[PDB]
Amino acid sequence: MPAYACQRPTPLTHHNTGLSEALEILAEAAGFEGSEGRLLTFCRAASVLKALPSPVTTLSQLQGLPHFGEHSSRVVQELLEHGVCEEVERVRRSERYQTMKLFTQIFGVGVKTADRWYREGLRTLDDLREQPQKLTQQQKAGLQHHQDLSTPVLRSDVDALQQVVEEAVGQALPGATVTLTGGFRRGKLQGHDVDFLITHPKEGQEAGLLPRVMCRLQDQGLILYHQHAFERSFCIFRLPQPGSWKAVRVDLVVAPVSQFPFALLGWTGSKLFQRELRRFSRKEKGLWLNSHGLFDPEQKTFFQAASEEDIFRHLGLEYLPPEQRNA
DNA sequence: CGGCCTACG
DNA sequence: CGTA
DNA sequence: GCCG
Ligand SMILES: Nc1nc2c([nH]c(=O)n2[C@H]2C[C@H](O)[C@@H](COP(=O)(O)OP(=O)(O)OP(=O)(O)O)O2)c(=O)[nH]1
Ligand SMILES: [Ca+2]
Ligand SMILES: [Ca+2]
Ligand code: NA
Repeated sequence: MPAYACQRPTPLTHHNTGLSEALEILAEAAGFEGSEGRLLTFCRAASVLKALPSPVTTLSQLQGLPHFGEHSSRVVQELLEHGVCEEVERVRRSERYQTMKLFTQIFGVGVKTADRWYREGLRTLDDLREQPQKLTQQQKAGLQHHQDLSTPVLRSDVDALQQVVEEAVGQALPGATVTLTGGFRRGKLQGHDVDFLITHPKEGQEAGLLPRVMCRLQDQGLILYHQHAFERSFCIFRLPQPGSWKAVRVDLVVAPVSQFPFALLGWTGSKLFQRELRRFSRKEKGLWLNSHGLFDPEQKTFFQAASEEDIFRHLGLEYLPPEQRNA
């Protein structure tokens, strides 16, 4: 078992679902307290279990697995012996956890805002609605649409949506393409939102594209909310339903074709996978990775990549298809 | 112990 | 601060 | 919280 999640295949479904879910609760709670370090360890431990070829049945099977120390091992031990971990259950029922989860789920609210609201004594969505003067325009949209945004987006909804985005994109710039990224590209059948990556095969033609796309989507009556030169837009879209519609979060991002492999890799995730890949790159290879490129700070040069395969090769890693990046 | 991904709106 |  |  290698130490970085980007060094091992992690499938979407696996053999340790209950154990991973418990560790991820502890990870999430650590994030609500501002401990990114402990959030990372619990996420990494969870991800290790996702990568195993069969169920963990005995405590001895954790010996020598990376990211399992005294704490994560005790969590697994208790689950194996009793079916339940007292620490996890205490977190699940804490007012702090439940409220921070509720608030951070709102589009436009992060941990810092949620925590301040918690310290002010606020606990429910109706508490936030009663004092609407304190909300940003983003948070008001987030609150208004919260019920719809809490319903999973189905993979079966995505194709019709991609088609409407493609029509707007084709008008904005003939020849521009739309690629489905995020969890759906990793094989998920649901998601909290839809992620699209837009480019054009002629380098430079994509400049100024996103505003043109957004204007056209807005003219079609499809945009319930968006922030408005730019290259990422975090929107709420109107998605057709039988006799009606629902609000759906959609991310649109533009990249030049030179950067497309880096953008595709970054936006395809998973979030832990990409953090681990970037850490691997810097710490093991001395190269700086982001969604735009891969930089050698000794030579002061960018790696040219024509594919995700190129990027894995330049980092000395075995290629993983998107379906095995579910860290 | 230091480090924990790296960007854009 | 929010967002990915 | 864990790794190196
Ligand atoms: N490097 C980096 N990438 C991120 C972060 N947050 C984040 O979502 N991403 C990337 C990895 C994700 O898989 C991708 C899309 O984000 P997402 O929140 O829509 O996640 P998803 O599609 O996997 O999940 P979901 O919609 O099924 O819930 O963007 C971050 O903080 N850093
Ligand atoms: Ca998504
Ligand atoms: Ca997204
Ligand atoms: Na939020």
